[PDB]
Amino acid sequence: GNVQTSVNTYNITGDGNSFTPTSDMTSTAAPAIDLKPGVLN
Amino acid sequence: GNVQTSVNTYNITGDGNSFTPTSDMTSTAAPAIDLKPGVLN
Amino acid sequence: PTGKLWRPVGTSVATIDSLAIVSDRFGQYSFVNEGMRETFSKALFDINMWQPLFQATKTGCGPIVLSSFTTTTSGYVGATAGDALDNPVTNGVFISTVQIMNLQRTIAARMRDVALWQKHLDTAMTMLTPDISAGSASCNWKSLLAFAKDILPLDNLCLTYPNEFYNVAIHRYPALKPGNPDTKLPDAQAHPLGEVAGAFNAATSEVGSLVGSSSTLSQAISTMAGKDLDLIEADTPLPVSVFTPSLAPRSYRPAFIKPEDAKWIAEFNNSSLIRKTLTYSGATYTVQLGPGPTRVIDMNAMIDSVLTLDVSGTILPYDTNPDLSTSVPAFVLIQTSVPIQQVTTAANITAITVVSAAGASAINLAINVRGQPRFNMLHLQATFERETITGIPYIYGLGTFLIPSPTSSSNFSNPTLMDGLLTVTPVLLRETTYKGEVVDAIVPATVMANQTSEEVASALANDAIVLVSNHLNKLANVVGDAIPVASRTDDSATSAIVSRLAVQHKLSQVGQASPTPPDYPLLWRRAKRAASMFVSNPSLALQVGIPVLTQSGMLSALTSGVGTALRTGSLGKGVTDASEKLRARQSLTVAKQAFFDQIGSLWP
Amino acid sequence: PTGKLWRPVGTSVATIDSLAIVSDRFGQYSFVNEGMRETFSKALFDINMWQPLFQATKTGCGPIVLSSFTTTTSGYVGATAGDALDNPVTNGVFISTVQIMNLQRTIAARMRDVALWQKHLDTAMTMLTPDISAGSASCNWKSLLAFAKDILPLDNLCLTYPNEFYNVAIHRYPALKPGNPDTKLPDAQAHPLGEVAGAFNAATSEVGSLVGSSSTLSQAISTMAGKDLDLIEADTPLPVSVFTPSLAPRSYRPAFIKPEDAKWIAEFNNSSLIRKTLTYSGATYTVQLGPGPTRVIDMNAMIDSVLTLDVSGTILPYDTNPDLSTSVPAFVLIQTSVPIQQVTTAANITAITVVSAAGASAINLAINVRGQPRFNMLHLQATFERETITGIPYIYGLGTFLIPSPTSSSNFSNPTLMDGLLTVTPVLLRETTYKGEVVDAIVPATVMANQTSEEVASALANDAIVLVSNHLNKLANVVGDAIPVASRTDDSATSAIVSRLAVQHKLSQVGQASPTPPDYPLLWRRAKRAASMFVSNPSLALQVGIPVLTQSGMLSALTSGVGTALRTGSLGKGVTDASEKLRARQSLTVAKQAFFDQIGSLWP
Amino acid sequence: PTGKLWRPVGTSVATIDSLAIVSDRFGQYSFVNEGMRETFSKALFDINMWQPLFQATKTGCGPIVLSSFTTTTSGYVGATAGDALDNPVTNGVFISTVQIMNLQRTIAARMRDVALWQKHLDTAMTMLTPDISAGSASCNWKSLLAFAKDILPLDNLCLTYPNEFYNVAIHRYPALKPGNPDTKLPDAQAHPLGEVAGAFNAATSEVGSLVGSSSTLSQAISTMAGKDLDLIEADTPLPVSVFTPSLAPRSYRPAFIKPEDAKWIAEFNNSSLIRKTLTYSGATYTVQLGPGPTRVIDMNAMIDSVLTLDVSGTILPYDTNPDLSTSVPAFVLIQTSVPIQQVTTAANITAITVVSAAGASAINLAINVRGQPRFNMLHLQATFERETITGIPYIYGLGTFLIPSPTSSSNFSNPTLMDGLLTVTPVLLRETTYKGEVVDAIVPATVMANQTSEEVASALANDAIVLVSNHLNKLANVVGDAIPVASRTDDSATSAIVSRLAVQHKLSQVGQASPTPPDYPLLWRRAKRAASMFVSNPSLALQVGIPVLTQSGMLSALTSGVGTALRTGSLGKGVTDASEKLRARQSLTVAKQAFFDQIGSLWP
Amino acid sequence: FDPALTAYVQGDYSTAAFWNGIRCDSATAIFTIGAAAAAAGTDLIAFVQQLIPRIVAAGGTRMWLQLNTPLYEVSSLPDLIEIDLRDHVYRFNGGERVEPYADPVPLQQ
Ligand SMILES: *C(=O)CCCCCCCCCCCCC
Ligand SMILES: *C(=O)CCCCCCCCCCCCC
Repeated sequence: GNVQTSVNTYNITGDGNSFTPTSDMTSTAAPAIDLKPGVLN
Repeated sequence: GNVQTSVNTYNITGDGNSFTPTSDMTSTAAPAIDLKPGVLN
Repeated sequence: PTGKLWRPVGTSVATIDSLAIVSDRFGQYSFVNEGMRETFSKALFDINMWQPLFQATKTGCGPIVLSSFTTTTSGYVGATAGDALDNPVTNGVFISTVQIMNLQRTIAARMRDVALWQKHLDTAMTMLTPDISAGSASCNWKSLLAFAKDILPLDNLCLTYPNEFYNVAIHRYPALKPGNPDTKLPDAQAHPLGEVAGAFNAATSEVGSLVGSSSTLSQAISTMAGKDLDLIEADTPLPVSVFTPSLAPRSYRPAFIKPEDAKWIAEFNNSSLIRKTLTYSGATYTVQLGPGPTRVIDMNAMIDSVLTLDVSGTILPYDTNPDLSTSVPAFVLIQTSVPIQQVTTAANITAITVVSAAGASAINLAINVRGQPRFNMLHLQATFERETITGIPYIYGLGTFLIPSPTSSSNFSNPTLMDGLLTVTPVLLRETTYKGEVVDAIVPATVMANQTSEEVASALANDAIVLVSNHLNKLANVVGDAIPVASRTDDSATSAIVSRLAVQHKLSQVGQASPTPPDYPLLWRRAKRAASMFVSNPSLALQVGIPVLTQSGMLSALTSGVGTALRTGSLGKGVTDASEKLRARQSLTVAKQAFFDQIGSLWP
Repeated sequence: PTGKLWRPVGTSVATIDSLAIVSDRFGQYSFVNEGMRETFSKALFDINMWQPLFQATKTGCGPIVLSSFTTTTSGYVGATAGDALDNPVTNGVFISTVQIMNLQRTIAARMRDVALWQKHLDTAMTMLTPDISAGSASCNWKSLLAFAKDILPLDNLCLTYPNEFYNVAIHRYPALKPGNPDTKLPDAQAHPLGEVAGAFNAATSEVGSLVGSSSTLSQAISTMAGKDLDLIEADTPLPVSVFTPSLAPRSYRPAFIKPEDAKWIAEFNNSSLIRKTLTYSGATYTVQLGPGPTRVIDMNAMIDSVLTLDVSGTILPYDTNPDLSTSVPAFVLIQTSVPIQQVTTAANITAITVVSAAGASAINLAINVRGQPRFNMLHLQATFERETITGIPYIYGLGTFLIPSPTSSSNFSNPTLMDGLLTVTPVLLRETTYKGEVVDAIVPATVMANQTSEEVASALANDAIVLVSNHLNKLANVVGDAIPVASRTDDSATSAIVSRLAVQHKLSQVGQASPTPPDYPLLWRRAKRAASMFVSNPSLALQVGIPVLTQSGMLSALTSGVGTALRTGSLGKGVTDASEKLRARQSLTVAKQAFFDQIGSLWP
Repeated sequence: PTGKLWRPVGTSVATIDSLAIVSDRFGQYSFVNEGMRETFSKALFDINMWQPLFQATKTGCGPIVLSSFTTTTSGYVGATAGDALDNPVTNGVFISTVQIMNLQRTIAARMRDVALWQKHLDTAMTMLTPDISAGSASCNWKSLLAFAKDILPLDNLCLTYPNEFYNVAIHRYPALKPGNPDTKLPDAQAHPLGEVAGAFNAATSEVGSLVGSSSTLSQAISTMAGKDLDLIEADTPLPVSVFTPSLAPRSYRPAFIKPEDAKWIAEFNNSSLIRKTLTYSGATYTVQLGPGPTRVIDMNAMIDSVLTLDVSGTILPYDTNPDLSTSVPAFVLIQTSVPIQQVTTAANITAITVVSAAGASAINLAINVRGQPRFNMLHLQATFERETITGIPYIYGLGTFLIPSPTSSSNFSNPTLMDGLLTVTPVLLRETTYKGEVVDAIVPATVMANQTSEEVASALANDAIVLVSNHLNKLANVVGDAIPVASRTDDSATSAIVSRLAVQHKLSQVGQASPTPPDYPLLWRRAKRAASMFVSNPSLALQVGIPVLTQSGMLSALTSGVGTALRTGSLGKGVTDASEKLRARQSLTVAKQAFFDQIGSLWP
Repeated sequence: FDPALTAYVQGDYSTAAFWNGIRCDSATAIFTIGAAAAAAGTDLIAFVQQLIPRIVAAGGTRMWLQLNTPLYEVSSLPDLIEIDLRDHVYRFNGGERVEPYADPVPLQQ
């Protein structure tokens, strides 16, 4: 968790972060991308 | 394979044709066209 | 926008009432949103492709442009005056009803036309696997052709139009590259109409196949949300409906199932015999309840089903005790006064109904199979109904024998035909059964590690256990399928469990010398076999005494992990073992290249 | 538009022939229609996300813009000169072949890159279920981190780049909300790149889950149209193909199946024994056809299959009648002159061929298992073929014994090894079998309520019955799945049936005092168990004597209901029992909050 | 473009670093690409439809326009500053987070609202099958209505709002055509809001149903790429993971399985008996290894599973040899010094551990079922673990009896309880087993035609054979399903094989008089049954001695054919037997018209 | 490099494990075979005694191994290679690296 600084807009050990799931936003990316012949074209 | 000539831009027995699969382009037309109620509209 | 187009019937000022579906002599113009044109274009595109075969055979009628079925009207387009008012579209492209009819029956008529040819092109195309999945591999064209000139049966259509099918083909198989006219050489690149689609299906060596790995995920995601794998070990009443129990009729072998191993089956464990009588069809028979305990299907705790006790291949010793022969085997209910397992003698048995006898005694139902006469496969069968047993505290279904005359010979026989393969089929899904009671809702978490080794295999068709097993089984195929719970990859599944074991073993260490700092290399590995043992035999998680798997955390834990795990797979999940998988594909193309080499010699 | 772009090769005037696929040094520009950009953008979007990990590890090469693989050409774009003429596109966005190659191998190369990291991020993410489905629940970040600092095995990648993975993570888990730099506090809202998708997957308390309930429907709709559940009880010849019979090899136990319970199996019911002889491999053996009826597989009405009669665990009494030992058990055909069931004595049996004997007599195939010597599991096996029995009116397959010397001991034995588990496997799907005849088409409606209790379980692998059972079984899972035939919701399924019962019971009341006005509360409930009994055990609808289900209306009725029923589910079908389902999800989040509470204490 | 919108925080010049996610008091504006509006419009469209029922019942709140949740911001929109820089969008349409919340909970709240009504509309709609699939068929409206006025149970919602539901209905059922107000007659055409979708689902007589045939293909394509049917007979090491083995616990009947028919089970074939002893729970018992060979589960070559030997219904002759009674049946390991099958007498058996005994002797576990006392269904059960047997060259699992006192009576008994149905369940998927060895990878092609008839049915749960069977089984359902391997249509499958037989039979003819020119009509037909026999019983392709199917070419061939075959089906694949299929649909509509005719009379 | 044409396997071939799933019709152990015998601290003859059979199993028709045996003479080079005779071994640059050797005849048979 050693401080980084700019590589990415957020530090992990950064000030006031917060793990907190909300039944509202089910985390996630994009797995079901459609590529099948007819559907991709 | 008898010569045709114009019906279609290519003769089958035509000069220098070439059957040659490439793992790169898996031959495919359009089978999975989506038509289900919600998805077609 | 979407829906049918509307226009101000009252003119000019278009309010939420001065509108009206602009119908007319052509039907109603429905708007053709951007994506819906993708389909009808993608459908027509796949037909235009067959252009060279339509002319050759004088069918068809020119290329089908989707711009021949639409129009360029303009107005407000919604689903109802109210909402259509917020979609003013100008010169949009709508297709009138009567048109939505042709674009339909045209794509249908043409679809037949091609579907046929397209079938001939195929028996000839695939008739030389034009598809490899690693590196390339040619096959000198002359041979190839001069070869199929043979194989192809005299009723194809690839022999009547070679380069009328070939031109259609070139656009479907980037294997066949036509020789360019003004340099008389191939092209390196192959340009089939499915240019992109065919590019994105090739088994890319970096990661198996995007089209594969992509679906195997969306597929699993479907199930995960669908059946309701989520909430799999929820601790609270759930309507049986929530378990979509269907096609669920399990069969057994009672007269073997211990009474404590499955509440729905009590036994007459009494000292002597309990010969009773009953006038069935005039003739008086004697139900036996012989020497042994004679386990009988209890009627209460028996969800109005369709009990069908099959008695076949099972021994029928009418050879020794002649007493047995002559007795028509028959499934019979038995209402007892005092509760069974307390019913001592005949005077205790209230009444006995022959719910289904077998016409013809035990000497026509037989069939000698090497001395030991067996039972000609026949199915006796009641149709028990929850309420036909209202009030009646004690009543049991028993597939016994009905001896026409008890004797000394049948003094150690005990005619229970229950050794046969009985098949109960719940005929009324809404009601389930648990621990001996009939309910309308289960409490999942309750059924976990609560059954014994066989308090599971002895479950009654469509009972909590059998439901909390049909459920885990889905969730078991989502992990088995999508997640890699079968390699040393400490996957999302076996990972959700590891975090529970830690948090668990960590607090059990709190208070007292804490001489053992948690392990982890040992925990990861213990939870790996736990998640693995689950995917393996989903059932186990119901049996008392299964390491890890049966602690309240897991499962409730597992699933919700596997859950988010599927909702992030990416697309290139196939990168797993995409090395040996790749090396195996090259292995095949090397052997298939070997094939083309013979096609290339034999038919020069 | 769609397809490759074309341009007037003859210049200016573009007619249906002065066109030509505009190919060149880059390959052929294929048009990139609006939706097809959604994919390649959605694919690249999922890769750009991993930007912070690409720089950290010096791989990658900057963000992949889809605008680097395309171009802005203009011309006519279609599938063929003819139809491409009706799609004049100006400055459209096309991707050249050689480009369609990189956007491919790039998304593939990068896909591997991320697929790997993305796997490490996960074993750590799901390693603390960042997903609940009812209300919220936090877990003080310090602890959480200081905790995973442990668990995570030394070869992850979330320990080598914490806030290089964290930045990737924040965009995939709206659970982790990063603390804002200039107010040093969270954000309430969580902004993960999958903003919308993640919003529309949350288990919305009003109705289960849109992503779930939506698919469970489109899924069922697929089947309904696919297999051809529609037309399930059609009354007219249907090619077996229409039933896509596959992976269909059913096994039995003949020598038990009554001849009338399944046409494909006749028996030698004759007075005495019928000892015949036959020189097999020199040695002369005697086929017995012993004391009992000896049911034998008939050859006609036997779809050229792969009969494999297994004889194992079954008794082998060579202990008593020594006659039995020494005889090599073997499946043998038996051509009889007079039709069986009329074949009295030896002179009647034309010939007997040992289609497959077992090397080594009956005293090496044995194995003592408590007195009663059993049969060491072995499989005898013919390969019957429709025409190898041409002309031959009578011929039967019999898995008998072939005794090397009949004696008085084997005078009541009857060596039929048919008591073994025979497994016929139709090896030629096109041809089915019905009521004893071989056909190419079934008549569905005919097979309904036409079999008996066991004229079904005794069906022959890939015969009408077994086909008109494999079919109902699909339709049975569409209702079981999509429709709610398992709750008091008088669903579309049990509703289609109720309307039949009414219309039916209503005309049966017409003519005569009509003293009974139709019931309805009783009809609804009767049809509810009818539709329910179907979902339960799809098979039943074939057995003569099943209430409601077997009247010609139903099924033909049911399906066409269930049909339209799926084509309207809406999306929020999950509203069914979405109350207890919800209350169960809150139940889980309350228990999972309990977990985070320990992670929060143990590792402070 | 896609993703959240960004804007130059540093102003004016946007440098790919200046850009920052434009967040604020509303959350972050995420772009709403063209297609993603199709969904939210298609979702809202399906809700607006229910407008007439929202007003009637004072719920709702006006029509939901998607243009109420979005905005018209403008900036650069990507997934990360770097790539967002290449998507300058002006006045695009973005939806802010807090909005992505309402459009969500609104569509959710409304979705419940309608989901309910929509359910009542249905029990009434489908309650008169408004869907036929061939020609038309009316039913005079008066009757129809006056009829449902009955059937519909008093708690619907179609009785409280007839023409408030009717108006919703008219848009979902193109069956109900409302009578036009100013000509008081129908319309011929029916204009339901689903105008197009409903047009493209009708079972078009030319080809079954586009919506069906289309999916049955994309469905098969999914599998083909997914599981990895491709590469099905690859000749090279493949991680078991590549076979996604799940829910895989097979059960047997050892003490019958010949040792050579399945490496994981050796036998003590020794002359006399081998009575050994062992102090188990104080009491000294004698393991027998009786008269016969006593086949025992070998421990090596036994993937750490969960062996659960069930002993029930199986004979228990404590009646004769009293020696048997009193002995607690129990699964026991047996470590022998000299390798089994070479272990002669007691001094040879190193030690014997009772891994799981059954409390209570053999006279409480019994239950008389007609003389022959059986075993009360009970499950003994070890949990074998790869390494608990490290070093130990010889050790065997044996479910024997443990007699408390061997006697002359048990001199021909042999107490092996293995005749019971043992069920091994691999509890650690990663490791498979082949030919007796434990491995981590299979070599597919090796397992083809390498097992014998029963060297397959005797396979050990999750062993190469059982894996190279679970695999073919998928590929077997893709052909069975999509491809027409069940009609005389010489399909792509049976075609791929024919080309192999030719190329094969053609070179075998090369060199020597070549007196036989290849056949073809006979080859097509031979390969047709070969491809057919495969779809039929996928397994066979593992057994040595199966015509065609087992030559190295086929399968590797087949699949790669079936492969490309699915990737071209077109859409109108349903044209196959679309004639009788059609004629059967007209058959149903003629019978359903017959129904409407009664609804039309009875309730005038 | 195109995967089909060029493949790369990590780990040594000296260890039995490495040989699982690697089939090539021809192997070439030039510049390594000598270092493996030294690394695995084993006898040169005994080393190739286990390698050659693996190449046979690996499915190899041809083999080329830069073995270091004095077939012409047991004479050595003053600065390039010293041939310690007490223990069959070389000394390329006397020390820089030491690798065991075999004899022309014994290794030949
Ligand atoms: C420094 O690296 C100390 C360890 C803290 C984080 C390491 C990885 C565990 C937490 C993951 C954060 C990113 C998403 C899980
Ligand atoms: C003339 O027709 C001689 C036969 C050569 C071609 C006939 C059909 C076989 C080759 C098919 C080419 C088109 C796609 C397979």
